[PDB]
Amino acid sequence: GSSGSSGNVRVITDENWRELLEGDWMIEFYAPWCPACQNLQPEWESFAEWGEDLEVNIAKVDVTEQPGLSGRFIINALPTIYHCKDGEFRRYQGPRTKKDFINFISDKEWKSIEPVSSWFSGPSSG
Repeated sequence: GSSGSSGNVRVITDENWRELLEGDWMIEFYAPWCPACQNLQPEWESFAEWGEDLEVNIAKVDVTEQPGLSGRFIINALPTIYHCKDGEFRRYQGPRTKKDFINFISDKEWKSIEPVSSWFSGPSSG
């Protein structure tokens, strides 16, 4: 299952999300109609390069084909990167540059970042 390696960047869907609740996962909400995104497009690709190398998965979400995910996180500003470590989500606070990224991972700088506690998807009480 998913043995082969297809594109360093994984494509998370309204169902794959679950996976994000396992191990480390780097997500980045981008948009095709958004200019800034076009600039990150490359910055992200270059990152995913050493991603798996530093023991960190990298995925990408589409705010045009995935209307659900967009809400599951309530993304208003873009682009926007989210660090998911064993369920613990942490908003990215950097220039979003290949270099920076590395540290954020290797230097686990994420530790010095306040996570988010607004995820209750799954066990619904109704």
